[PDB]
Amino acid sequence: QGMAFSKSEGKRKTAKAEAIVYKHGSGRIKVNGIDYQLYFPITQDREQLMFPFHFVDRLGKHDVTCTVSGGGRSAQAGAIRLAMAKALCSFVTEDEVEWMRQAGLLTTDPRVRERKKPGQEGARRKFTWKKR
Amino acid sequence: TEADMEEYIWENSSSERNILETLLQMKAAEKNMEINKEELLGTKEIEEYKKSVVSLKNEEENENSISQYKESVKRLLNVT
Amino acid sequence: SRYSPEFKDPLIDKEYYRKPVEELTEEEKYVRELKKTQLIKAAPAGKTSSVFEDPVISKFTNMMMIGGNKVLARSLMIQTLEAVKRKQFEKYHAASAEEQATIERNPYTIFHQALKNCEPMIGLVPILKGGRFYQVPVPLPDRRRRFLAMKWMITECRDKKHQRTLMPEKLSHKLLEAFHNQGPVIKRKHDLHKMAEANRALAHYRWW
Amino acid sequence: SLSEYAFRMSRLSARLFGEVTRPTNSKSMKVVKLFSELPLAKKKETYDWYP
Amino acid sequence: AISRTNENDPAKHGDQHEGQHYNISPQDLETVFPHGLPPRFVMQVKTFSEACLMVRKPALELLHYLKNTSFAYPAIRYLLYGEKGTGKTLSLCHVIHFCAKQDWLILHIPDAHLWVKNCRDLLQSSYNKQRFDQPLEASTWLKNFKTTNERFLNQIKVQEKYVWNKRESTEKGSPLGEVVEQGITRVRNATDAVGIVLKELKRQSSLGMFHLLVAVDGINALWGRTTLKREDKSPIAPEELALVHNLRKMMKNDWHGGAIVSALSQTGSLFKPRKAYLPQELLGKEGFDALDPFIPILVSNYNPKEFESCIQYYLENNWLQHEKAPTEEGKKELLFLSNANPSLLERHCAYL
Amino acid sequence: HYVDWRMWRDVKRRKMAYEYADERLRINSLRKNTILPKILQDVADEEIAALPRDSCPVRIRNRCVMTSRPRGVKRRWRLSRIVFRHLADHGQLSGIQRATW
Ligand SMILES: Nc1ncnc2c1ncn2[C@@H]1O[C@H](COP(=O)(O)OP(=O)(O)OP(=O)(O)O)[C@@H](O)[C@H]1O
Ligand SMILES: Nc1nc2c(ncn2[C@@H]2O[C@H](COP(=O)(O)OP(=O)(O)O)[C@@H](O)[C@H]2O)c(=O)[nH]1
Ligand SMILES: [Mg+2]
Ligand SMILES: [Mg+2]
Ligand SMILES: [Mg+2]
Repeated sequence: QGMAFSKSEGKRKTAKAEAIVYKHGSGRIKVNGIDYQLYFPITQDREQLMFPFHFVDRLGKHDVTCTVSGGGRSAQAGAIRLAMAKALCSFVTEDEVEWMRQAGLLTTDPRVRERKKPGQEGARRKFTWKKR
Repeated sequence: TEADMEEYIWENSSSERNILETLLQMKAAEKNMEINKEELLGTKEIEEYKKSVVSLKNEEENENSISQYKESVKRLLNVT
Repeated sequence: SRYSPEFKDPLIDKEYYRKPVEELTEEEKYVRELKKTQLIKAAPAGKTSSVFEDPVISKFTNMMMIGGNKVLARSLMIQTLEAVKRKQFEKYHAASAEEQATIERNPYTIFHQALKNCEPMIGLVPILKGGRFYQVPVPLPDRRRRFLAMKWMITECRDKKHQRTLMPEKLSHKLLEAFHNQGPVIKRKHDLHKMAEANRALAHYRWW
Repeated sequence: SLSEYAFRMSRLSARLFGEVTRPTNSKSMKVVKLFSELPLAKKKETYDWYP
Repeated sequence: AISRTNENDPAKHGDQHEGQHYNISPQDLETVFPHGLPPRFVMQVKTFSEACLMVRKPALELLHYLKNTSFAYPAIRYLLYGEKGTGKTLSLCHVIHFCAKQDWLILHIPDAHLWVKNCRDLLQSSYNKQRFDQPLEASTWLKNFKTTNERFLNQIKVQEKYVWNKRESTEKGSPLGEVVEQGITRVRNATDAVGIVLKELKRQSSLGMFHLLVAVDGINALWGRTTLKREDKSPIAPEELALVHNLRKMMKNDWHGGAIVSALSQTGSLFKPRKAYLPQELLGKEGFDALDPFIPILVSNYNPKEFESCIQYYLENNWLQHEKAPTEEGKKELLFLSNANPSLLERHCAYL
Repeated sequence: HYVDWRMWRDVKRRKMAYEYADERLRINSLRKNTILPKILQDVADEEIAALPRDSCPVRIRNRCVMTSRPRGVKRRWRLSRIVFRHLADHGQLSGIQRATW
């Protein structure tokens, strides 16, 4: 139909999101074909979706359609946040993009689960030590 | 039985029985003695209602399917 | 940490960036140019740019969280805030016009003021001298005062004295008491002050 | 918890595909499992375990 | 008073009033709504010291239908549906206020899910040994039914003789208040008193004595599953419960002289996913067949005008205490977090 | 020439169990059902119990084929953990490397 859009990708833990941000819209976000308040009942997840648009002061001006698979509810919201922010960079100014980067909105979070090592209870947790 | 059927057939269904009964009571309230099964179930309005019910029963229920069913029932029940 | 030392913490402040260049000083301008060349950490999943974001309440929610159940911890905090607001609204509606003026109905003002009232000005540190342990009066850092107020309030609500009372009701009751300079948490502050004033002669034991 | 039609269609499919046709409890179904596989002692891993 | 309307008569509400909050008098709250209102809305009435209801299109549409009801024709089943927290219950309450103020007899079931779960005392029915009585649920409803329709309880007179015990029996020609009082006083006879009340009202509405509104919220419970279990621990079925068996009969369109307004609700439903809201998804096959033909009415999230009036009503009452809530930036955040959902907006504004 | 007498006893058990597997399978089928009369099933109970003890498959032990170690054996290679590691650490097992991640 000739409507501008920008596809991007995001990643958080084991989640991976693909976001299509339309240049013009009403503020509608669809996650896996579902309205975001239904797909994300927890308020914290919806707050993460609002962080990219609020920071650039463009709430209600774009329509997003995203697909996220893998991970948990929080990881999926974090993955979608990254996908939306990177896609939205096309429509904001270069200076605004730099502010987004300096605000943490364009960095892939490398913090992933640490493996468990043999001879220990957890990644860092050790078995109870007995001096005697 | 109807439980075994994998495709909903409006004929000899509860919908057909229920709409027929409702229409017969409506005629009695108007004091009209035209109670012929065939005539009542041959009207175009019944055809719209049959189509809507079959769609709802055999295809994915969506908002559009419930709006079409709404308008079909409103015509048969003289609700405006 | 999975972040290299070069990575810098994100600054999630909308107003900072909008500040016109003319307002910026020469040193402030250098800070902006330097940040453009620096790697930045991904923003954590807690703090956002929302106007309704309060760091103190965010810290309090985290201090109440058990086993990573932030949903329950956040639920308790919002239930407490609504309880304080509803209780103050009842007190306001049942009060006279003159009294109604002095009744505070903002749950966030009450929460901040109640915690500030519970902050201890002075602390006690155990010190070993001559084989004996002495509690020596010491000045407390600003971070340690705020943490102590929050920890004392949470510990009081978690006490067994309260029987089958839900945390939103317990915490709202305690917060309103502290807002009026009353209750057990305030007594804990006064006890610390009175135990440090009594040990004022041991202040010289401190070497820093 | 099946209709007569469903029950008789299931019994026809079982006859078509070679499954048990008579009503058989889970205990007696072991006889089918016993004769559909080799006994553990008859598997080459077992009797040819050692060189 | 931008968010408020001065028309407090629910019979005079039209499209001009969409978005404006109309005040329900304290007297009506005690009489018309001893129990219908949602739990969190009841908190608001206590806190604000007033009950104000936004005039919305779902109710306006359903008030239009009820103003043009042909009392000769069989009663029409109106079903309010919509997503969780969209305002189905309070749309039903707005209509109940209309019919109550027009001297209709109100048969309001506040929540039908309560009749199919968490029952401590499930007694075997004496009238029919294969059915179960729910004394506590029946007695609770009977007291409220008495409160709302106290005016009519003397005029309506039973047309049969009902044997309660060997000793006691209600005689033909006595007022229906006696049947209600027996169930309330003697709680073992409450379930049967509800059955008789429903049986009498259905018969006597057709005779043209009064207009009967059957307002059942959470109707999808009637044709679902129960969490009530027998002594042997086998799952009981909704039909076996006497209260459900008797209420199902009220839902059929084999009587005239009134209307049957119902609302769906996934909240409190049994064995339904969180995001189920469409009629057939919640009613099921048996439920849809019982109500077909019915008129579905959609309830949606607030529209831009309605959302602004809701914030203005909260601001007028000083409910929004955060200093940034009155600002345009705060409102944008309020809108995004809820997406104009009435229930999410009320819950988020409750602690701001 | 087997590693030890214990391995030799397991070799004989695996052989006897193989010889009796069909007969044991047939008799067990008679017992493992509710169709046949209990009188017949009781005679089958005695018949399978009278078969030589070393025909019972549960008596077979998966010992290391190289050293006869009765525990710590990896079933895919039939080797004890000590012998498997000796071959793996010398690069003599195709495709097996030290795991680091
Ligand atoms: N017409 C209205 N006027 C005022 N407030 C309303 C109205 N409709 C909804 N609300 C607000 O939204 C809340 C939810 O309303 P309601 O209980 O009617 O929703 P519902 O769709 O029936 O919910 P559920 O799906 O859980 O049954 C109310 O408590 C109230 O705060
Ligand atoms: N105790 C008592 N209950 C009655 C009597 N008549 C009716 N009821 C109750 O009212 C309900 C409605 O009556 P009816 O239509 O006869 O019920 P049905 O026999 O179950 O179809 C019954 O299910 C009973 O619970 C009566 O004589 N005594
Ligand atoms: Mg651990
Ligand atoms: Mg509802
Ligand atoms: Mg063994």
